[PDB]
Amino acid sequence: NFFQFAEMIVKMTGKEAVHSYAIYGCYCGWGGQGKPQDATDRCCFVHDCCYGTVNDCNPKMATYSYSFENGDIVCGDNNLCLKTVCECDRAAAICLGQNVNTYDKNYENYAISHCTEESEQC
Amino acid sequence: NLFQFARLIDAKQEAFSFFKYISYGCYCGWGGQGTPKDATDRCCFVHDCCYARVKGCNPKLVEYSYSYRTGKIVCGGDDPCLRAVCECDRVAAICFRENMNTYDKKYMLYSIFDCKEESDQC
Repeated sequence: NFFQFAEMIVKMTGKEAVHSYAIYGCYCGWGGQGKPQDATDRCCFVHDCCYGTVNDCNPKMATYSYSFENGDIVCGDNNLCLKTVCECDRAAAICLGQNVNTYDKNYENYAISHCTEESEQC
Repeated sequence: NLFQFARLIDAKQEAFSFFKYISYGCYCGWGGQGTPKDATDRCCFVHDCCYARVKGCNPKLVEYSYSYRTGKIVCGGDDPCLRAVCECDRVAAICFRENMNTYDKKYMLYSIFDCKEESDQC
């Protein structure tokens, strides 16, 4: 779930991904329409597919087990699906980390006039 | 997609009347656990638990066709998958309407000391 996912980004990028990413590019927050505006975006985009493909469980509901040990985030659920929701969020918070510098404070709290375009398939 | 969800929510309520669900309670936006905190929250649950019924296509990246006529979100679309989604936004958007009075800011941006309950399943 997001509770779990936010704490993961917020543990790779300072202490509150919830905001910058609550509505960024075209696929970061309350959106999901158009084409990725940049790193953070190709990420937020790639995240929801990753979520999408998990058909076995409910990515938005799944409560998985994880730990931030050594500066590395590890997943601890065996349930092959729960181990995925985590891997997706996990990678996601690494995606949002190594690209924090591409962040354009000019793309958050987005409209959709800038994304009314094609919601690229995945 | 959530762009449209921001849009449909506003129709009964006021424009931009959605920032208060970006993170509200246990389910509205970033969240997904510990059973609701009130009517509002549940709509955010029932809405979550709604996309999971979507057989086929994904709810967050799918743009549907819809029109707001004389105060009625009419989902006019010839694709059951897509139509469905719209209906998860119609029913919900109508839900939060009437439940904006049980509203309490003290259910905003929350964590795992309020939603650690026996996580109600869909």
